[PDB]
Formats: sequence, structure tokens, C-alpha cells
Amino acid sequence: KLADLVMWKPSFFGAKPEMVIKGGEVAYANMGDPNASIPTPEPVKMRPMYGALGKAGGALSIAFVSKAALDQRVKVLYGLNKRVEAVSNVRKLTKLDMKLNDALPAITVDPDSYTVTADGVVLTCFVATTVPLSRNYFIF
Amino acid sequence: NKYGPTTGDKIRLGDTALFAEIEKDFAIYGDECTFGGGKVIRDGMGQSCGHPPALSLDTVITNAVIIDYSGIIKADIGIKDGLIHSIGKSGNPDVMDGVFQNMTTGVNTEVIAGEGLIVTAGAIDCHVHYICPQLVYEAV
Amino acid sequence: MKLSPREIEKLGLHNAGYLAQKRLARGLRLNYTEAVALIATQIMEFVRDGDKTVAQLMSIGRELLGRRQVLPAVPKLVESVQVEATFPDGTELVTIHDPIACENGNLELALLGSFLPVPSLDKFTANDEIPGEIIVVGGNLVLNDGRKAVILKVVNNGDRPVQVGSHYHFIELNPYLTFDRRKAYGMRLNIAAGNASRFEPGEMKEVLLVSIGGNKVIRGGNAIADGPVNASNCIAAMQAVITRGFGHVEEANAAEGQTGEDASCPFTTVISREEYANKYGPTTGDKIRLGDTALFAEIEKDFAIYGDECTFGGGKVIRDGMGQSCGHPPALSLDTVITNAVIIDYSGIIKADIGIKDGLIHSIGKSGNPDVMDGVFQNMTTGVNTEVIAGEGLIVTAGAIDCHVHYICPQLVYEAVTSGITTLVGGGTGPTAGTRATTCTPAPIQMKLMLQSTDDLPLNFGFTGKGNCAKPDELHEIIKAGAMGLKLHEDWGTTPAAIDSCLTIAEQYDIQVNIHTDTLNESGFVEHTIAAFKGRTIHTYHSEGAGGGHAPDIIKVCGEKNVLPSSTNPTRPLTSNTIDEHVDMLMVCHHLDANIAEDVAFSASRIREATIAAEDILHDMGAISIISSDSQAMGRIGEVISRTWQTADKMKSARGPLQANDNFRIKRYVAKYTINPAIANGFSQYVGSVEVGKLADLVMWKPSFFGAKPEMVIKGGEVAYANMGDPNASIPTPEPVKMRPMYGALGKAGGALSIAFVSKAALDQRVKVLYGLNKRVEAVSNVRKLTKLDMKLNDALPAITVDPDSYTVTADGVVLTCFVATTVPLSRNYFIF
Amino acid sequence: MKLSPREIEKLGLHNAGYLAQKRLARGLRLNYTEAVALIATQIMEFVRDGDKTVAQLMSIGRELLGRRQVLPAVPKLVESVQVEATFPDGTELVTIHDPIACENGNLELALLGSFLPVPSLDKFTANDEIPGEIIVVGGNLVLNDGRKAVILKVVNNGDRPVQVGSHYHFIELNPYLTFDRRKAYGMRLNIAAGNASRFEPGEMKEVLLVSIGGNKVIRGGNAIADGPVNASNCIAAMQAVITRGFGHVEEANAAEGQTGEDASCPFTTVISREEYANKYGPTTGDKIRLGDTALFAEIEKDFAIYGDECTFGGGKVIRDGMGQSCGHPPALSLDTVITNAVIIDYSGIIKADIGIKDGLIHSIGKSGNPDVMDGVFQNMTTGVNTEVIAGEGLIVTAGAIDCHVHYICPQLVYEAVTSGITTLVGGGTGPTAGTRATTCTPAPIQMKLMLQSTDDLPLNFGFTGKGNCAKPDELHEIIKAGAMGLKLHEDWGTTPAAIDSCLTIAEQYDIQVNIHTDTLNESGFVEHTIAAFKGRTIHTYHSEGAGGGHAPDIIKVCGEKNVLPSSTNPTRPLTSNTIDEHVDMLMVCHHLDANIAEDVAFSASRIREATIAAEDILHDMGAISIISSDSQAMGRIGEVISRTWQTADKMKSARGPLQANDNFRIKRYVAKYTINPAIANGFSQYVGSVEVGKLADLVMWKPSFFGAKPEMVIKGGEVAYANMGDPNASIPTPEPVKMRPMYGALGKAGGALSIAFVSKAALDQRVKVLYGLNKRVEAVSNVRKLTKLDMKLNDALPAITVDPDSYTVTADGVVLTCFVATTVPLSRNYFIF
Ligand code: NI
Ligand code: NI
Ligand code: NI
Ligand code: NI
Repeated sequence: KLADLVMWKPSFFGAKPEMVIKGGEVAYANMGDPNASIPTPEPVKMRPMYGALGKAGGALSIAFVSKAALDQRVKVLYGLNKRVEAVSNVRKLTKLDMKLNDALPAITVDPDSYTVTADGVVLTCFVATTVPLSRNYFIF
Repeated sequence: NKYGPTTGDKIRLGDTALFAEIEKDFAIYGDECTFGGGKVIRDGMGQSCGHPPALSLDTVITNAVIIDYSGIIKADIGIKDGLIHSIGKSGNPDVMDGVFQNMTTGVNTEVIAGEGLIVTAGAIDCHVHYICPQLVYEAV
Repeated sequence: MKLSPREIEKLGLHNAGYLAQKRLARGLRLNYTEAVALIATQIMEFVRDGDKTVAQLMSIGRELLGRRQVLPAVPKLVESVQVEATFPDGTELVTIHDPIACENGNLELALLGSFLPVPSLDKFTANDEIPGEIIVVGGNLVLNDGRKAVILKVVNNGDRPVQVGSHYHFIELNPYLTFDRRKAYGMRLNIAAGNASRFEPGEMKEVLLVSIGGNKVIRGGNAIADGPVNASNCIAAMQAVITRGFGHVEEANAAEGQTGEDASCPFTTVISREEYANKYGPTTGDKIRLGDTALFAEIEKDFAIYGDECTFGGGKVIRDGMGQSCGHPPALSLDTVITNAVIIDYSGIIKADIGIKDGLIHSIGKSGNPDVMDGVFQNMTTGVNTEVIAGEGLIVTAGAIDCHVHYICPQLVYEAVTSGITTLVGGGTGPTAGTRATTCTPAPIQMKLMLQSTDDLPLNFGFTGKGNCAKPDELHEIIKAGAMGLKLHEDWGTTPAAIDSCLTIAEQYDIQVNIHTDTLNESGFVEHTIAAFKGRTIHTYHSEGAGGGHAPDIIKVCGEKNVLPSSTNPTRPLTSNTIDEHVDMLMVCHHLDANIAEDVAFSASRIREATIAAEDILHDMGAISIISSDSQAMGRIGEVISRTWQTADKMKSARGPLQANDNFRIKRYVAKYTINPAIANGFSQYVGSVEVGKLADLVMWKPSFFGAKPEMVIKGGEVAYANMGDPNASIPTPEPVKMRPMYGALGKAGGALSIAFVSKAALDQRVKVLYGLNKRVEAVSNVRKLTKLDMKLNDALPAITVDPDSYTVTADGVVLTCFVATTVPLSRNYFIF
Repeated sequence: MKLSPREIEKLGLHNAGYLAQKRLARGLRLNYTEAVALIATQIMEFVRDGDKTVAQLMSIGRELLGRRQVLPAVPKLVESVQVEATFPDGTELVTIHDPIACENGNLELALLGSFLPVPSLDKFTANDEIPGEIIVVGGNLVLNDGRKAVILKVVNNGDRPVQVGSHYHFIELNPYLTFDRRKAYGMRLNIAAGNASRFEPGEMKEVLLVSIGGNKVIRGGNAIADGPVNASNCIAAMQAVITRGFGHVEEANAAEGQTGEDASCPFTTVISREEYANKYGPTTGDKIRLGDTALFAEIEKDFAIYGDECTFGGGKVIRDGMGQSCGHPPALSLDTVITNAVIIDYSGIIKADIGIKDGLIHSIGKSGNPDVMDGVFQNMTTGVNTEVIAGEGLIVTAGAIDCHVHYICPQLVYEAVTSGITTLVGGGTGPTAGTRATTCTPAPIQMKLMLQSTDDLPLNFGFTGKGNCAKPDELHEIIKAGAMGLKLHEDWGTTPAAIDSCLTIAEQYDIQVNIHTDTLNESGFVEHTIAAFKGRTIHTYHSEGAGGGHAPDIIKVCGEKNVLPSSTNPTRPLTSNTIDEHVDMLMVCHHLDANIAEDVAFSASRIREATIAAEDILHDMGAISIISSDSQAMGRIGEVISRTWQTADKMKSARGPLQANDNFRIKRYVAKYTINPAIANGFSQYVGSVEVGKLADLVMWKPSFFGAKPEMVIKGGEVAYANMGDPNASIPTPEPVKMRPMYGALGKAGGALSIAFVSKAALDQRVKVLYGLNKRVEAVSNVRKLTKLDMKLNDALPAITVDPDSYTVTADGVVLTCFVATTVPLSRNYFIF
């Protein structure tokens, strides 16, 4: 498969990644002072990298079209430098084809209370007052 | 601390309460691929010299914790032609046991240091409204 | 001279007439091609003379060549000869219909102007006792069953002739036809699809009318009845007939019924069965002789619903609102439809319309307009934007696939498409010593170059690198460059080490390994090479071995489950000149001396009647799966097809039937140059058979010429190459007719219509982008898990032994012996040299 | 007729046979080409007849034309005639070996079917008493000197024949050969490079074995001995011989020594010297006749190490692990190797392998595999990915460079590459009055167009603008547009003012000025034009003047140190029809009247036996440096080469030797159409000689045909054009063989292989990008500091005078007179018209 790959610090996992590899080449990443003696001095922010300049973005990625469009070579017609591929194998999917998420409860919903029942069990959940991956990470 | 966690170790995801346990490690203790002055990935040592040039990895990501739907593991990741070429123990078959012919770090191989980091697939957002190009930068 | 192109061509046409003249003066009975050149030539000279008129030459042309002067097939092959020439009053077209109109012709007049002595009759051989003949089942067919019907009186009250086509909406006729318009509503003539009833002025006719089918929606004509047929639209149509003055007299008494399937119902129309075959080509149960061989294809299935055939022409079925649909969504109109085709293909011999869309085969079945015809599915619509290729009477097969090609010269290529080949797989870089010996494009640089070189040519191409190596290093590189397969050849060394190293690579890259084994047994005998395979898929070239390999027993490979075996074509089949030809050919290619003991020993160990005899059989057995050329390196590019059928004709005649027709054999063989070369090389999803979803690489044949010269080659949906006559002429059929590139072969079109095949690794790097290729590029795949059992209809696995002294071949205990045929079909009847 | 391409070609082949038939009936002795057409033609007719077999025609073909019916060269030129035709049993190949197998042939049978009266013998001229003959030095050569050796008993204990090639690693043989495997280690057969020893089953042979060379690393075969030869790998090889059952009996007593350079040492193998030349082409000391001229090239130097020649073929040297290397870094494999070439080039007549890489000449020397052969440098490796062009027996020269081209029609171009020309320099825009008179592409627009036009053609091109101007304004513009040189022509005015203004521009832009002076002396006599040069470099076209310039003394320019002078080719050399032809040609081009006093006066002042006689000499003197065509504007594109050698042949015969061979003359002349046109136009770093670093624009010749018709034209590393026979045939040699474009001439390839030359100023602006050119574009340079002394081997500077009345030319005090030759070589023997 494409080496579309994201590097994370565990201390920052799920909030802000270090580096985004697109098709095997670094496309976007944390980067500090361009004039500095190393890459880590302030201000460090997410910036596009060599994978995002000139013709590179196209060489590293896929535009997805229908098979019919590809049969006509819309990649050629449209003058695209990005690789074009067709989507497929979508008309025979069921919920059971979703990796680790194939559950199929009997669901009822009360038209007045809006209460949801799944497999006989009334679903109720508390209202969390906070979430992780937020106050520790963001300047706004 | 040097090479990232190994089989049995657990890793807190960000500041959540989630722990990921290393399920499997491909490392053979003592031959980890680490790059730097005096380090392992040098000519004729960890960097192979004399294998067929066409099979050198374009890039190796070293000592990655991979979190993926298919497993949470510790592995080197080799990239070739924009694709994921292999996942396992990489390095130099002339000097190290357990290096298969699809995981050679060679002269012409770039190094992305994964030690201590998590790698996951790039995320795929399948409910996008192309309202402005800046959504895109915010996404990547 | 200021010669225009037409003048130059006719000079060639003349030279052919004169050659045919010389042959006739020798008392040779002329073939088809000779008869044509001769007659067109004389017609042009008579025109030069200025004495004779068009009408004269039309008669004179029939009295030049007589039955005595021609071969037995000719009177059925030569339906007529056409040419155009400059008469005193400018260019005029002369058609000579049925030129063999007599027994003796007129020799003097057939030679007149040639200054060749006129031979006497007794110099000619005595007459012997029909290629592509249709054997019709006896009987009739009721058209248009199961439909509401009516017979109505119709009068032409106009002063000029009116003629109505089989599918025209009858209510929509010329307002000067008087009849019961209300009864005519929703009806059309119940006559054969594509003909007409003519009304001279004042004429009265009693016409059988039958209801339209499908959705029953009327469109076009005069817009009298626009809409779906129902009581509410009838009322509106009658209003418009009154308002607009369309001729109408109520026929209260008209006979009404329907088209019942019984005898003597006055509403039905039957078509004589022989006549049906002649109009629309054969249907279920009829049989067709392949060319002038002894082979007969029986139509196994027909999609037609009798009476609604898709025939295009003046008055015919494919017209706005009738068979051509009007109102369906425009995106689903077929780009092209091939009407009334006999399809011969490994998967079945059938009768069907073929729909092309986006360069692909979109559908196979009953095509037309769902508004007016029953049985038309949504993927078979003939629409406004649909081109028609008329296959009635013709056979359609997939484009042949030649998978043993040496790229020695560009002309091999034109010779290939012109014979019916649309894919080439092999190696080479031009007329070098390496390419003349091996199918190898050795350098990455040369891969780039050959892909760039062939980029405008309307054929799919695959190039193979040099597989001969005891290390994988450079093999990696040639595949990354774009090779889609590797060739192991003895001339570069085919040793067990090279064989292993090469196949280990093939396992990595999913490409096919083709091999020409070590003839010298320098390194091992055949056993040792088979061991070196190690159970891995490998394509063995010319498995019989005349073309190369372990002496004398390479043929043993046709019994290894992991071997896919092919033959090259020159040893096909064993005929009387075969052995003599091949020994010398071997001597010439190997620079050997007839007078040196061991040179003659090597040669006799290579070229073997016993093994070539065995090849005819294993070919018929389905033990050798593919036939290929070896173009210009022991084999012949334009004869992959003819040699396949020649082999099949000889076995029919020598052996038992294979399963009252020749279907099983026909299918078994067609698969040898269509589907099996594509499976073995790994691109069978794209080409190799007439099946939905694949490229529309399709070849149109006249049954009389089938397996010798095709009419037309369609590359990815568009005609690429075809028979074409005088470009100045009023029609395309006048002489000289020859195979010419068409619009699919010019400018950018060849690239738009075809595929270049590479390895997945090369496509991973986008060599299509790197090489600046305009041809579509795709990867070969699914080749490292093939066994002989994956070869369609050619999956036999005999236990083979070969006697090291007598060279006798034994398969499953049976000693293989076959006769030396003295002649073959698909030759003397067809070729000028 | 449904003619396939092969049918159309054979019709042409026939027409050639019949023409040759007509000539024979007149009692003309046939040349090579006639003999071939005639015989192939009859063979095809005999096949049409259906009476005769392949084996018959093989004998019959030898008895058609006899020594009496052919010219003196023919029995050596016609080694054989091949054709394929449709016998009753399909297409078969007929080879006629040594067709002149007798004295009288069989006239009746050579004409049979032609209805031509059969001439009697006495109608034919009487026999006269060998083109490209190799004159061998007397003697033998010891192969493989200085190497460890052993003689061993070898037995074939297998039941099938085993044959071993000269370079196969002996320990790696078929396990059914029994011998002392431990002694065989590191050894190979000591026989001529490329042959073999054959073991029938049960046979015992006593084989001479010699040690491998270079690094002594074994690869391939069975992998018995994988590795460098040393005591440690020997032990492992013996282990594997035991384990794997490879036949082994110790021969404790075997004779051991080495290959000493003395007489009667039983370990050495000698090759007869005449036989060496025949296998591998000539070596140091041998001599080669150029075509049918009187010229002899002696091999000055050979890089071969006798015994290790690179020969490719079954059993031959170029195979995996033997001569083909296995394990070197893949990037340094040669793309192509030309094996065993005689190179004739200004810089030396030598014997060498030629290595091609990236379209460039990479190396010249001894090529092969450093693991098994001595003397192979790192830039000469034949690898897995290396294509082979076999030059053994052949001559290689640089592509000719024609620097006086008028682009009148595209066909000039094909005629040029087919004769051995790969670069064209001139001007024009097609068949207009301006281009028919001058080598001028006048408008910037037309520059763009001609560069775009010629973009796919596999030749390097340079275009020149109109230099005729008394102001620089528009000259700036044409050079900026892409002109790489300017032409001053009298037809546009070549006045001293125009000459000055044009050369001042040339000094600015570093481009060459070509001039055709003022014939009319309208403005000045030659003195005045020379003064206008002002010591600046200028190329004078057809310096003799028949083709144009100051009457009667333009030739004086061959004595000016700043003049680079060329001749055009039609006046080369002075022969009996020369003067008559040229006067009329002049009359025709100038629209003059034979009956008007001054028209005939101008003409006699232009065309001059005295000056043309002087041109033969100054040409031989090295006083005129270049020979060019003047294609279709007084000169002949396909004859730049032949006319150069024709001139050299006539001078050999008329004058003294130039420095026991013709090397000095040969080199002097070859430089006239190779290196000197590239120096004068400013692109000699890219083309013009067979030297490392330049494009691999290389022409392969048969010595028998050298300077008449080449075999093959390699453009930038890839075959572009070559002799090719029947595209349908089993080999590339059957008739009709004709010069055809190859894969380097199709699609995008011509562009990838060639250069378009422009001015530096045009490249500064990237006209390659602006014009959308796929051909590589480069700038010409180093042209404003040239003098006659920069012309390789043609730097002579005579003091010249010309008598204004007698036209007599004097050079350095010597009156120049030369005879009118009645005939020339490289003509009657070669051409069909
Ligand atoms: Ni072969
Ligand atoms: Ni072959
Ligand atoms: Ni001139
Ligand atoms: Ni000129």
C-alpha cells in the first residue's frame, strides 16, 4: 500500500503529529526557525515540506475516479499529473466487512422520549465535563 | 528509552487513559537499526554493501511502534517506490541475523528515525465539504 | 510524369494483372487473387483503348476467364471484379458481376495487349469438383411471434412512388397513403427485417401489419403519434391525422388477430431458412465451413428474436425511432455496434450483436431500441450516437496474440495486424545479432526506446529482458525498467543456475519466464532443466524443439504440470517440405557445413520427423497450449492464425472426432492464439477473448477467407487496419484492394487505442510518465500460480517418453505417429506468391 | 485482391526478376543484384507451379545462372539467394547456396515462364578474370598463451549427445560426462573462441583444457564451483561433485603444463591464420580491399588477445558466467557491444570491440568478462543487460556528415541515411525556387518549421539562414531564430559588402559562413572576394566552381589559410561523361539556349575540364578538405561516400603512393565526409568520428560492398535503418532485401537518438522549449578560429594560379593535368539502375 504514514510522539498522540509522510516522502511536518542552526528552535509549527512543492504533491498521491471515467482516460483528458485510479469492490459490502466494527444490534427509538434501545438494552451515557487531547495542546 | 518500547511494554496514548501494549517485536536484541555518528547504520555495518542495488530500500523507518487495526507491534518499516515494501527486522544480511532480502538498508536508503515514536496510517476523511482550500492544509 | 497516387497504385495493379497473365499463358489455373488482378487489368486497358463503353465492359468482363482457366474455389469466391479507369469521357466505374460466367472464357481476349502467346485449352489441367459455405437447417421461420396483428388495404393516392421500410411506424407514413390510420397505430409492416413495400402511384396493396414491441413508444416520422401506444395517445394521433390531412378511410371490416406459432395463419410471415442465413448470416443449428478447410462451426446459440434483426441501410431497421432509439439517456448509447455477428471464441460459437463503449466490449446479445423491440437490455441500446459495423454474414474473433515475437524490423508489425494479430509479446532492439537469435531487449535504455518507438502503433506490446543470469542483480534492473517477462535463451546460456536465478526473480515480480533450453545438453539433459524449474511456472517456447532445446527430447515438458507450453508455427503441421526446409534453415542459422560429420550430426539431432509428428498430435490432444510465430527467427509473423487452422484441418482428417460438427476442436484451437497467450503472459483481463469488459480488439472475417485473410481489424473500438480499394473510387471495393492502415493507425490514435504492458514494479515508478508514452500502460499479473490446468481447453498432461535413438515419442503408452500431409488449405487459394 | 503486405512486396521482387530477365535475354552479363532478383523470382514461380519440392529447388537454383551469364565479381558476391513462397503445402523457405555452381547455367530455365526468347551463349560477352577480399598474413596463431594447462580423458556415459562450448566452465558440465573434475576446476576447452566439442553417447575424447583468465571467478552452469578459483573453493566444488553425483574418475597421470609460445607443445592450440580472418575478421597485418576499388586497408592494431574473442551464438563466448559477466555493478554493463569490428576512421584503421552506453561510444578495445578473461577494463564489460551487434568480418565507420544539403524534399533524407549519412547541414524550406537554388531557410518561422518538421527523423540536422545582406539587422534575427550557420549565395547577391557584413556577424555568433561566390565577377574577381574575407574563417562550397563561383578561378581559394574548402560530388572524379553532363546541367539550371552566343560563353566559362582535373588532384593533395552532396541542386545525396572513394581509387591508380597499403590515403579521404564536416560546422565534439565520448552514429559495412551499400545504420546507439528482407519470413535475409527504416525511425525514437544543431544565441533563449522539440538541441561552436590547418589530414596550402584563357591550374609551380577515367568502381557491380 502507499506509504502514507504519520509519525507521532506518544506524549502528543491523537492531538498533534510530528511528520506526515505521503507516498514515501515527507509532505508536511513540525518545523522551527528556517534560519536556525537546527530545525527545533522557535517558532515550531506545521509547515509544508518538499512533498508539497512544485510537481511533488502529484507524484506522491492518487486522484480516485469511477472505472467508467478511467476507461475514458480522464487523467489524460484533464491534464492531471497526479496518479489516477479507479474505486471498486463497493457493491457487495455489508456491515460485516467493516474491520472490528461489524456489530448489528436490533435498535428501537421511542418517538417521544427519543430513548434508544439496542438488543433490548436501554442506552444511557453520562455527560463528560472534560476531554483529553485539548487543553494540554492548543493555544486557542 | 533508547529504542522505544518492546514486547510487553505499554504506551499511554497522548493524555488519554488508553494503553497500547506491544504485541510482537521483530528486533533481535542488540542489532537495532539506529543511525548517527558511531551508530549502527554505517557502511559495511548495519548499512549493507554489495547486495543488488535495485533492492536497497528507498527509506527505512527504524524502531517504529505501529498502531493499526491489524496489530500493535514494534518493527522497522521499509519503503520502496512510494510503497510500503516490508515490515520487520531490517539492516544488513552480511552482518546481522534475521534480515530478509526485502529489508536491506543500503547506500541509497534514507532514514527516518522511529525510535520512541508511534507510526499509524494517514487518516482518511470520507465526509469532506470542499468549501475552501485551507481545510486541506488543516487536514494533512 | 506528375503521377498522382492513384496512377502509382494502378501501375501495381497492372503488374499483378500481367503476372497473372504470364501464369495463365503457362496454362496454370488461376486463384481468386489472380483472377481479380487479370480482369481489372484488362478492363483498364480496354478503357485506355477508348473503343468500348462501360456497358460493354460489363459484358466483356464476364467472358475473359472461364471455369476451365480457374481453380475449383474461384467461381464461388469471385462474386465480381470492380475497377475504375479513364475513359474518353473521364473516370468511370466498371463492375463485372460473376466473372466466371462460362466454361471456356476467351483466352485470346484475356491476354490481349500483353503480347503473350495465347495457350490452347488442353494446356490447362482438367476441372476438379466451396469455402465458407453455410449449411442451412431445412425449413422456414415465423417472424415476430406473439404479437397483435392486422391486414389493411393501402392505396397510394400520390403522383410519385412511396416505399415503406419494415420498421417504420405505419401511422407515420406519407399523408398520400390512404388506409385505416387508427388500425395502423402502433403497427409496422410484418416483413423480413430491412426490406420494404413499394407503392407505385395509384397502387393498391393488402399489407400484413404487426405490433411494435418493447415499451411500444412511437417516435419520429411525422410526429403524428408521438408517445407510448395507449387509448389516450390514439385519440390524439387521430386528431392530428384529421387536422393535418393524412389520408384516412376507416376499414371497419379489417381482419384482426395475432402472430400465432401454427401453420396457415394469414397474419404471419415466414422466411425461408436458407434466405435467412443469406440476409442475416447463420442462426442456431446452421454450420459454417472455416475458409477452405474441412472444419465446420455450428451456431450454438442465437440472441436474435426473429424479425427484429439489427440491419442498417436505406429503408432498414437502424433508423430514428425504429431500431435506433430516441430518448434513452445519452450516456448509455453504444459507441459502436457490430450487428449479427457469428462469434468464434474459446468460450462459445454464437450469434449475437456486440456493443462497444469506451474502447471496451460493453455487451453481447440482442441489441436495438427498447421502445420498439422486445428483449433489448439497457446495455444494448443503439442510439443516435452509435456507429454501425455490419457483421451479418461475417465471423468475429478476438485479435490474435503472438507471444513469441522477435522485434527484428518494424514491418513484422504491419504484417501481424494485417493477418489479424493485435497483441505482440517478445523481445529485441532491431536487426542485431542478439535480437535475431533471442527475444531479448537487454538494456533498460532499449526498453525505454522500444516502448517509445512503438508508441503510435495500434497494437498492444510487451517487451522481455534477458533472463540469463546466475545473479539477480541486473534482472532486477531490466524489470524495473519495464520488461514484462524475461527470456532464458541458450545463446546467452540456459544453465540450471541461470534458470533457478531467473525463476526466483519471476516469483518476486509476478512476470512470466519464457525459455529456450540448452540444446547441447552441455550442462544437463532435459531432466536437469526440469529439476531446475523446481515446480515453478515457466513458459516453454517451441516445446517440440526444432526451434531449440534439449536434443532430442525437450518435448517431455508438455507433461509437466508447472509448464505452459507453446509451439512456434513453421513446423505446423507436418507436411512434405517441412523436414527438408528445417534442416537447411537450421544449417543456415547455425552457419553449419553439409560436408562436416558433426555439423550434420547436430542438425539431425535438432530437426526430427518423429517429434514434429508428435507435436501435431499433442497439439490436437490439448497437450501444447499455444501457437506463436518466432517472427523472422525460424517463424512467420503473418501465419500464427493460418498455421493453427492448418494443424486443426490436418488432425480432423487424420484422427477421431473430439466431442455432428467441429465445435470442440474449433474452440480448442482458437484458444491457442487468443486466450492462452494472454493467460500465460498475465494480461487476460484486458484481451484474448470476445467477452464483456475487455478491449474491443476484434477481427472481422468472411467465412470464405477465414484463417487466411481477414477484412477488418478493430483496435480498442475503432477500425485500425482493413482491406481497402482505390482511394479515388466511388466506392471502397474497386481494385487494387489491399490491407491498409486505417484512421486507428494515424497520428495519436494508435496510442489511444492500445496497451503497453510492463511489470508492476515499472508501473510503481510510473515508467509511462518517465518515458513520455501516450499509449495506456498496464502491469501484467497472476502468472506465478498458473499450471497447465489454467490453459483453456488445452490442459492435457500425458506421460511422455522419447527414444534417444529412434526419437519415437510415446504419450500415455501410445506411440505417436502421423502422416506427412502433401498439401494444406489456406494457401494456394489465397496468395499471389 | 485482398493483398497482404508480403504479396505486394513480392510483386516488386518479381518485377525486378523480370527486368533482370529482359537484360539477360539481351545477353547482358548480370550484376549481383540482378542475379538475386532473377533467381528468387524463378524460385517463386516454380513454387506457384506446384511440381517441385524445396529440395529440388535447392538444386535447380544452382543451375540457372552460370559463370558465363554474370559479371566477374558475382561469383564471390552471391554466396546464396533465399526466398519463401506458397507451395501446395504452405509457405516454405528455399535457400540456394552458391548459385553460380557452373559455367553455362541453363538459359532456357532461367527465362522459363517469362515468354522471353532464350538467347544463345555467343550473345554473351567473354569472361574476364574479388571485392572486399581479405589478404591474410601467411602462418598460424597460438591461442591463449601464458596459461596453466591439462589434457584429460572425457567420457559420455549418458544416452544422449552432449556438446561443450569453448568457454564453458569445464567442471560445470553435464553430470554424465566422466573425467577428473578436480583437474578440470578453473579450466575450459582450449579451442577456437566460439566452437565446441561434441560427445556422442559412449564416446571417449582426449581434451586440451586451458585455465580461465582475469580474476578467475566461476559463475553459472550447475553452481558446482561458484566462486573465485582457489584451494578453498576447490575443496567445496569436490564436495558438491561427490554429493550431487557429477561424474568423476581421478586421472592421477594426466599431462600438466602450460601454453608456452614455442613449436610442438601438446597443450597449445593453433588457428590457421586465413581461418582466423574468416571466423573473427582480419587482425594486425591483414589487408582489406575497399569494395571493388583498388584500395587496401591494413589493420594497424588489434586489441584482441587471441583465444578470447567476443563471439555471440549457441555454444559461443558471450554466455552467462563466461564472456558475459555476472556480478559486476549493473550500472556499468554496456548497453550494446559491437564485437570484432574493423574501424576505419581518420584517426586509425584498427580491430576492436566497441562499447555503447547512453547512446554514446563508451569504449574501444578488448571487451568481455573480467572474471574469466585477461585484459578487460571496467568500461568494457559485456553484462546481462548488453545487446550484441556482431561486427566480425565487417567494417565500422562513423556516420557520414553531409554539409551541403538543400532541403528540397523529405525523400533526400531517407536516401541519405540509407547510404550511410547520419548528419545533414544545409538550408531550405521545401521545393521552392529559393531552396532549389540556395541552401537557405530564410524566415525565422521556417526555421521553427523545419526543426519541427524533421523532429522525428533519426538524423542530426543543422539549418542555415540567408547570409546575403549588407546590413546585420535580419541576420541577427535568423540566428536568434535557430540558424546554425549562414549561406552567402550569388543568387541572393554575394557582393563584398554582403560578405563583410555576414562574416562580421559570424564573429559575433560563432557560426560558420558557407559561400557560393559571384560567378559573374559582377562586383569583383576572386581577389576581391578574398580581400572581403579579411582573414576570417569561411567555408567555400564547391571550391572548384562548376557548382558556382568566380569564373574561371574560384579554385584559388584552396590556397587561403582562412578558407575551409569543400567540393560537391557530381564532378568527382573527372570521368568521360563529366563535362558533357555538366554543361547541359548548367544549361538547364540557368535556363540557357545552346544557340545563343553568350549563353554558351557563360556555360563554357563555368564548366571546365582544366579545373575539374585540378580538383581530383587537390583532393588527393589534401588541398580540398571536405566532400559534400549539393543534394538535388547539382549534386547527389546518396553518393557523398561512393564519390569520395571513387576519387580515391582514381588517384591511387594515377599518382604516387602517399606514405605496402593505402592507409594514408584511406584515412585522408574518410576524413572528408566524417570529421572535417563536423569541425567546419562546429559540432565535432558530438559526431564525425569513432572516438569515445561522441554519439554512437555508426555504419556497419560488408567489405565487399564498402562505399556502395552499407548493411546497418546505428543512430545514437540503436539501429535506425538497415537492409531487411521479407517481414513474413523465417529469417531476415530472404528476398526482397532492401534498406528500410528500423525501430530507431519510428514514433518518438528518432528524436531520442539525434541532435538538432542551433546557434548558441538560439539555445540561450531555449528554442528547443519554444519549438516543442523532442530531439536534443545543442549549439555549434569553435568555428571562428579555424584555418585550413585544423582540417584533419587535409591541410595543404598550395600557391595556386589559373590561366584566364587556357584555364590551366598551377599548384606550387606544377601544372595540374589528369586523365579522363572511362569507368569507376562502386557502380555497375552494385546498382539495379
Ligand atoms: Ni528459441
Ligand atoms: Ni525465438
Ligand atoms: Ni552553390
Ligand atoms: Ni548548393
